[PDB]
Amino acid sequence: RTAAQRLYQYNVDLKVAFVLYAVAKLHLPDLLADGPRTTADLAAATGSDPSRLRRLLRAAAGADALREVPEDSFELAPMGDLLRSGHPRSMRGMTTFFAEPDVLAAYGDLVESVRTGVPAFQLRHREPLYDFLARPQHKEVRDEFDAAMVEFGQYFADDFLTSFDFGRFTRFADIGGGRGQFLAGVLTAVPSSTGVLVDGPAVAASAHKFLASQNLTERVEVRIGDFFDVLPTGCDAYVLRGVLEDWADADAVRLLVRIRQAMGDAPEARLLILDSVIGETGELGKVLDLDMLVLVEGEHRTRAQWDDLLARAGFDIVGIHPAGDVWAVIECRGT
Amino acid sequence: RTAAQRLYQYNVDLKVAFVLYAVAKLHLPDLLADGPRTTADLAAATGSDPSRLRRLLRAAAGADALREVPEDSFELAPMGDLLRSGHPRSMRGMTTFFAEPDVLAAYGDLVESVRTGVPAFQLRHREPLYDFLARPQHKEVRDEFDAAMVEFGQYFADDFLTSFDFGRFTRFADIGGGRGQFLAGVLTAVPSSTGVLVDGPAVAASAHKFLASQNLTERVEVRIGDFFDVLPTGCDAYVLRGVLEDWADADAVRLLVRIRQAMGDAPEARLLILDSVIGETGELGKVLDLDMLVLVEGEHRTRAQWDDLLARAGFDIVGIHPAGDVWAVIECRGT
Repeated sequence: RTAAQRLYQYNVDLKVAFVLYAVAKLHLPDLLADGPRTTADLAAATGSDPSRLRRLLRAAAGADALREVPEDSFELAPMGDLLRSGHPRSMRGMTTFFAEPDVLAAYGDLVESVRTGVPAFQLRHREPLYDFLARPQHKEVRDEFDAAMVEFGQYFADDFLTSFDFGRFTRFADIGGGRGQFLAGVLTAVPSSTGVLVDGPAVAASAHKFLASQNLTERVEVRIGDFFDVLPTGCDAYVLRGVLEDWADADAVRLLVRIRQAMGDAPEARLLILDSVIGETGELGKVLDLDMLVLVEGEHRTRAQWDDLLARAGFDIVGIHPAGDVWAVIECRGT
Repeated sequence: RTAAQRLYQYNVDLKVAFVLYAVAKLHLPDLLADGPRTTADLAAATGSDPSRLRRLLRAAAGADALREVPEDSFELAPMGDLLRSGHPRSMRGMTTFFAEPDVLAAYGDLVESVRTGVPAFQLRHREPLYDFLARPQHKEVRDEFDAAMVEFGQYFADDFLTSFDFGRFTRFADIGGGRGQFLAGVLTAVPSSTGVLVDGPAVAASAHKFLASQNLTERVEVRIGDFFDVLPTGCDAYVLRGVLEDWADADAVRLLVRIRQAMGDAPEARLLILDSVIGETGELGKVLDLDMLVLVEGEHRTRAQWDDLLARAGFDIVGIHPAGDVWAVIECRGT
């Protein structure tokens, strides 16, 4: 409650974060998936010093990730179950990626990033994040990052759907929608509606498999190619979900112009931009901007900056509806 | 509440930890000690890019360390105030030390440490922690470490003084009591009592000054030298606080035997060992053993281990009294 208690608790939680990271990297949650195991057993299964493994496992029990069991054994607790790779709603991705040595070093160079103007990660690894992860030697970190993004989408799904009336529209078009995670959530919450997925040839296979797992193959048209090419026409709702952070103004205007030409003169049609808006985000949103500062070159925009771009594309802002403590839906009208 | 919410929150509090580190390293709290400043001013004062400093400062505001103030300015919130070096109840030490690159890298190597058996810090560094800190090139981290230890002592002070009856002793002997922090606390709780501070010459001057600032100079005898020589005789309470943690068995026994013959045969004289006891600590304590695993080679002892050690020195455990959720007072009696 007091400031002193809050500072001391941040120090403690920092340690728990490392504890959870190590438990996940040793695949201890997966080894425990079918029931309890002894320290000696888990030692042989991980190649660890039994005495120091026990101390790590015990810390994990202290943080309520595992529970201690008779005959010097340990067993999964609810929080530890979520750190299994196989769990349908796993959160192993975010627990491991952000505590990885290469990633953690970047958050360490936060001071020099503020002083220089260069993203900390690029300052640290002499290369942008997406190029770093593209290397074969960093595949394990890449998969964890990929999982983290899926998990953030899962965590914040309800925040969007309960903060804007998507039920007004019947034909959605997600530009840069990836595997179609967001499109799936909207089409599930809005019956009898159809969708269009627009993205590059990278996630094409991932989209078809994920949509099939949701039985939405019939309701979603997957379009693969450049944005300015396969952009669909005749949709009453267009969605840009965090894909303008890494665009120049000149490039974003052309995209927004192309979108304007696609939705026609339909007065009920809308462009929906999903993003964190500077000055109109919550306290949590201000903290999360740290991620952008450390990892990438992109940047969130203010309302005034959004109005500038949209006006040059023939758009006006109807409102910026809050969607939880971080994100918001920027509702845009034509003309 | 849910396991999912707790996991996401550890991810967030991790980012906050880094924010507070960078804020403290830039001495922003100290720069704001006398009132609000604009971003531009703080940019020139720190040699920072204004654009990215503002985002960092805004994040610190989100985490309730600073406050945003009209005309692009910031000032101290209560939590940020405690991150000033000059604050009487400062907590800058613990907030900076555990996020230093050399220290953070150790908590990252927690997996290899568990796998190898070597303390994590000594895997990435050629020297143990204290040898490392002793070097002049690491004075900045050395000073944050010492502050951290003072802060933890202040944070857990009441937990000891309310969990054990120190008031039934009249002469205290703090073996390895540093500058006299603990001894000072006890003497304030027992108005009619004196003390003997036993420690090396490393902190002789530090101890004299602190005791003078507490007006305890006439109530505490400060004995400087090797433990096995300057042990006072006739004390009815002997205190060992965080000493035998890194002493070997053969070495610890000798020290315990020397204490044993200094107590005489007074039936009420006690040896009080303050420590975390494996198997008899709270969930927090199980987590904090991580620090021992990462930083140093020493280890906490179980009750049976303490029994066996004290047995060879002619002591009996009267009881192990819980002092909060981490520490305990081991009350020992001469057989």
